[PDB]
Amino acid sequence: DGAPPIMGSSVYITVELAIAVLAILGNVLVCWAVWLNSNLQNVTNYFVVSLAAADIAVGVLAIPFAITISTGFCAACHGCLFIACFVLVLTQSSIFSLLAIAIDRYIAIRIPLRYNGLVTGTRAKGIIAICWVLSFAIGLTPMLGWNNCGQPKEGKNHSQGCGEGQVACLFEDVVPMNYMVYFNFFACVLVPLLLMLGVYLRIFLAARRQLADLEDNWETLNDNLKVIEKADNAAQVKDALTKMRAAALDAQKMKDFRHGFDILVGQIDDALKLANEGKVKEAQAAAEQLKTTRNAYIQKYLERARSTLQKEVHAAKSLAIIVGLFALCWLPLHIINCFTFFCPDCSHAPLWLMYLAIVLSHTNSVVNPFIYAYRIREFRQTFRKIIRSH
Ligand SMILES: CC(C)CCC[C@@H](C)[C@H]1CC[C@H]2[C@@H]3CC=C4C[C@@H](O)CC[C@]4(C)[C@H]3CC[C@]12C
Ligand SMILES: CC(C)CCC[C@@H](C)[C@H]1CC[C@H]2[C@@H]3CC=C4C[C@@H](O)CC[C@]4(C)[C@H]3CC[C@]12C
Ligand SMILES: CC(C)CCC[C@@H](C)[C@H]1CC[C@H]2[C@@H]3CC=C4C[C@@H](O)CC[C@]4(C)[C@H]3CC[C@]12C
Ligand SMILES: Nc1nc(NCCc2ccc(O)cc2)nc2nc(-c3ccco3)nn12
Repeated sequence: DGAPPIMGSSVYITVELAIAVLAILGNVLVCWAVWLNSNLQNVTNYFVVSLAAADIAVGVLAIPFAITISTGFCAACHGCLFIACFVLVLTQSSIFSLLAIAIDRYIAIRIPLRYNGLVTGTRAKGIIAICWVLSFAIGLTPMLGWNNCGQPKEGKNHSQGCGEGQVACLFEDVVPMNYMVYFNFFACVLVPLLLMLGVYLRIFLAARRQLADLEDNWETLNDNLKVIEKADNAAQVKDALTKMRAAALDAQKMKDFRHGFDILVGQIDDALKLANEGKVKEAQAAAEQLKTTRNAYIQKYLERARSTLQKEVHAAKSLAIIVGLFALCWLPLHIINCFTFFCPDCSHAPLWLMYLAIVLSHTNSVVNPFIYAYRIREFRQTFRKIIRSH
């Protein structure tokens, strides 16, 4: 009469324990790397530490809770709710952490000269504390009354041998599907994910527009120099230098680059004064000495600004993979709940698929340290130093 339940149960428990060990070790290493390396002690990494803490808690608490809830043991319904809903608190803390990293990177690309004064460590710690408080409120909403404890499965409870106030502790019997689909999936997971997608698109658009603008100014400085060399009128040299001066002051918006631009503006003002006095050849020769400033200062500034923007793109690509990996690990479990709720004429997904979807969502607490080690050089080197010594 069907295979013994302990056979498939033993497979699930061994696999979950294997995930718990890898979720603890890997994320402990992340926290430790940020702790000892001062180069990783930025506001961006305080949210990654919060994300690493939620993943440590998955291995220490959410997985032992998941193994417990699969037995269907008799328990007080509110206690059963805490066992089933605690993982939702950790998941909600993870989406807030991911959303804060995305906004932080958008502030760093849109207003870098205002980033340090706006995004401070003390303000970051305050955001994390408020977000952990809200994660508890959202994740434990069934404990406030939105649960099936009021309407228990009397048949399954008497067969299990449960006493007064006790229920056969099974997730789908205590947590309502309308909460899981509408409140937890649609409003608390899907809406913030779509927002993160929007924010990352705005980061890639800003970097592209800014890079195109740097090349536009560089071309304007070169093609206008060619116009002066080919000029035969006092107006032609004046019109080319006026457009050159506007590009020089726009690109101006360490002290070596600030000084380098002041000599360039100074040389343009020298040639423009000669152009207004009618001296065509003296203005052309004065505009030729701009080539010396271009090679010694302007080319070095353009190259430095380009590398910083390329570094920001590569960094935003790495953190976007993290958001994609969270979606890939949590969407199957969310999509099966949609089928259970919206399709009552459809057969319930098989038990093996349910526990495969639960296992896949838990492997997300193992992947992040690998992405840091493969995509972020600063994390990779700190990991190597910790492992080699200790
Ligand atoms: C954060 C650290 C200290 C761990 C917290 C302790 C955990 C393991 C405790 C706190 C509250 C506890 C639950 C409280 C109520 C019940 C109802 C009872 O009929 C069965 C056990 C059960 C379901 C408990 C299981 C263990 C539990 C979840
Ligand atoms: C990886 C993510 C992004 C893609 C989503 C793929 C998964 C979740 C989807 C695609 C096909 C789906 C299955 C198609 C058919 C059925 C039969 C129905 O009676 C119950 C649900 C069930 C068993 C579906 C469960 C969810 C399912 C396995
Ligand atoms: C990645 C995000 C933006 C897209 C995911 C949209 C989700 C919510 C979609 C994708 C496929 C959809 C399902 C496709 C099939 C069915 C069978 C139907 O009888 C009831 C609705 C139901 C169960 C759909 C519910 C919503 C669903 C799970
Ligand atoms: N639907 C569901 N079920 C379970 N576990 C119970 C699996 C099950 C379902 C039906 C059954 O007859 C016996 C066992 N955990 C679950 N976790 C989640 C979840 C967490 C976050 C998003 O979805 N949904 N979810």
